[PDB]
Parts: sequence; C-alpha cells; structure tokens
Amino acid sequence: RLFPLRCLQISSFANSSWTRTDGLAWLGELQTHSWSNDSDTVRSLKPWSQGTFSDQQWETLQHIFRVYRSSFTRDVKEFAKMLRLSYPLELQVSAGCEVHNNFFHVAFQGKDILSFQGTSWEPTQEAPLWVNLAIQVLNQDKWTRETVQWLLNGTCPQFVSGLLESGKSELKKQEKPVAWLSSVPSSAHGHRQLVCHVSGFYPKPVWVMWMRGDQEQQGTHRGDFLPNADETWYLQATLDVEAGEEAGLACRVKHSSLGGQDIILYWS
Amino acid sequence: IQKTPQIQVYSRHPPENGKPNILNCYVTQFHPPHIEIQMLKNGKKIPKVEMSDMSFSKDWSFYILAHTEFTPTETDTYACRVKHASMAEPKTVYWDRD
Ligand SMILES: CCCCCCCC/C=C/CCCCCCCCCCCCCC(=O)N[C@@H](CO[C@@H]1O[C@H](CO)[C@H](O)[C@H](OS(=O)(=O)O)[C@H]1O)[C@H](O)/C=C/CCCCCCCCCCCCC
Ligand SMILES: *[C@@H]1O[C@H](CO)[C@@H](O)[C@H](O)[C@H]1NC(C)=O
Repeated sequence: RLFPLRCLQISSFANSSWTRTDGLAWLGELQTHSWSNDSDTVRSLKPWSQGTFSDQQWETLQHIFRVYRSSFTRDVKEFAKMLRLSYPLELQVSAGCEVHNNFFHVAFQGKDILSFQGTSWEPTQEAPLWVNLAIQVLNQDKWTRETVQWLLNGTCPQFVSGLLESGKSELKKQEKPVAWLSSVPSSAHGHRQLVCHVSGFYPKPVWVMWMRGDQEQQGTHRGDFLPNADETWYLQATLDVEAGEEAGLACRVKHSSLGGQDIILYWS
Repeated sequence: IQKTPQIQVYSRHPPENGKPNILNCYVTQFHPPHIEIQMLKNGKKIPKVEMSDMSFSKDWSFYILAHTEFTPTETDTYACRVKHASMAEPKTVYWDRD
C-alpha cells in the first residue's frame, strides 16, 4: 500500500496581461491541499493536512510558496521574451516524494521539457533545442537549486511521514459499494447491453463480473474508475446479450469492505 | 496540441424517481485546461453546481469532476454540456437511465 505525495501546479498564460496559477496536493487518492490563485494561503482540506509539522514549520513553507508563485510567473514571462516563445503558454508542475525517492517534473504545452535531477535542472530525453538555453539560466540560480534540493530531500520526506501517521485512520478507511442494474439498447438488432453499476466503494481495488451459474462471462467489459464527490469510486461493467438469453444472468461484486460477502444481482 | 474532452455522466446512488440523488459529470483528456462545464435539467442550466479543483493525470492531460443534487423523475432529463477550444461546437452528453 503506497501513498505518494503529488504536488500539482497548473500555470496558464493567455497573454502578457492574463495569468493564473492553481495548485493542489494528493496523498494516494485523497486530495490533501488546495491552492487557489485568488488566495494568498494554501488551504488545508483535512484535519491532518499539516501532519507532524507545527504551525510555525507550516508558515515557513507557506511564505516560500507565496514567493515562488510570484517569482514563477515573472520568470516565465521573462523566458517568453528571451526564448522568443509565443503566447499562449501552458505550464504544469509535478513534484513531491514517497516515504518507504523524490521528483520534480515540469511540462510545456502538455509535453515534458525538463526535470530536477540531483542538484540541477536537466532537459528531458525528448526536448526542443531552446530548452537547453533555459536550463543554462536556471542552473545559474544557485539559491533556487539549493531550496528545491532542500524541499525535496529535507522538507518533503519528513512531511509525508507526518501525513501518513496523522491520517492513517482515513487513508486506510473502507467504504462499502452499492450496486444496481440497467439496460440500454445495443447497436446491433436483437441485442441488449446490460449494465452493472458499482458505486461508493473504497479503496480503489474492486471485482465486478457478469455470471451465468459459476461461469464467468468473458464478454464483460470493465469501465474506468470514476470518482464521486464524497471521495468514493464509481464503476460499471457492461455485457451485450441477445434478446431471450437474458435469463440466468447475474452481476457479482467483490470488495474488501464486504468481508468475504459477495453482492449478487440477478437480471430481471 | 489540443486534446478533445471526454465526458461521462453518472449518478452517485441507485436512481429512483422522487428520491434525491447526486449527478456527476466527469470530464477528462482535455488540453488546454481552460474549459466551460454546465449541467442541465430539461435544457436549463442548473445553478447549484460545485466543481472539484482541476487536476491532471500521469500523462499531462487534465480532468475535473462536476456534481449537483438532483431528483430524477419520469419526464425530467439531465445532461452535461462542455465548451472547449478543441471543438467548434459545444458537446452535450445526456444522463442515461432506465
Ligand atoms: C510538501 C510540502 C507542501 C505540501 C502542500 C502543497 C500545497 C499544494 C500546492 C501544490 C503546488 C506545488 C507545485 C509547486 C512546487 C512546490 C514549490 C517548489 C519550488 C520552490 C522554489 C523556491 C525558490 C524560489 O521561489 N525561487 C524563485 C526566486 O529566486 C530568487 O529570486 C531572487 C530575486 O527575487 C534572486 O534572483 C535569487 O537569486 S540571487 O542569487 O540573485 O539572490 C533567486 O534565487 C525563483 O524565481 C523560482 C524559480 C522556480 C523555477 C521552476 C521552474 C522549472 C523550469 C520551468 C521553466 C519554464 C520556462 C518556460 C517558459 C515558456
Ligand atoms: C491570479 O492571482 C494572481 C496573484 O496576484 C493575480 O495577479 C492574477 O490576476 C490572478 N488571476 C486572475 C484571473 O484573477
């Protein structure tokens, strides 16, 4: 059970006059922090979002991020005029660590351009030529390279360790799924698509399969894990069936929260 | 480059007429992150809509969850409409129930 900390940044630049920066933090699958552009403060979403960190340790990081946001915006506009890059600009930052390695990845226009490796910035394997010129400028900033190295290797590992302990009760929580059936018409004539919805389960792993007797139907199509507003998951498994061959069909659901008790839903 | 938003509409609880429920609209795989999302009841924009903070997957594409309280009936229809730069016309996906 791994719970990596993902610090996400979304910075957009429409013109030389308009710019937004919004951020957030993920511990596993739970969002722990919200950093709105309109706020001078990184908002905590949970009672244990600070972890072991005292309020004084937390305000230190608070001011650092506040300076970073204003400085990041300035540098990008400077890099735009310098490297002769046209607006609009889209930048995304993915940073954080997992306690048992750390990472810093930035992306330009949805594509990787550079990352922070060791003690300096390095361009990605697939990266345009102008990136190397930006790296040369970034690497001259000795204070930033020391601060990032101090945050990723010093501040982050102690912070995640503080989060996992202070919020072990919510991270290891178990929510029971609820299932129901429906049927939309199929693309082919004489066929029907049965849908088995599964919602409200946590954690993510779950097992859904359409059944006849003890025989698993390989025609079952598992969907994607869709999120709910209450930090639970939604999932549906479909099955195309002929008209008249719908009898005997059942949807079986297995989840860790049920304690070895299957959820069975026979059709009609 | 630009990426077309994928839209998925689903309810939180088993849909039952006359019973209050939650409607979800999950938009994924879009870029740039600038996007407009509306949830519709009978064609009209639902005012009480909350949206989670926009985030992005491992591949740099964005995703965002929209949800609202709704009480499904026989005659009422519900849909999620999305306006993005990757498309010339707004994309509308209806809530499929039976
Ligand atoms: C884990 C703890 C936090 C948990 C809670 C998280 C809350 C949720 C938020 C999530 C969002 C997280 C995403 C952001 C990542 C976190 C922040 C890490 C980086 C902190 C950086 C601190 C350092 C900093 O702000 N530096 C800033 C100020 O630097 C200082 O500026 C001074 C002048 O004002 C001086 O020039 C000084 O140098 S001197 O030698 O002359 O004195 C110099 O060191 C500096 O501007 C920041 C640089 C950051 C660059 C990062 C970008 C990477 C490359 C991207 C380039 C894009 C260019 C493309 C253009 C199209
Ligand atoms: C986002 O916040 C920054 C911080 O001051 C501000 O300059 C900018 O105007 C804000 N963006 C919008 C669209 O208001």
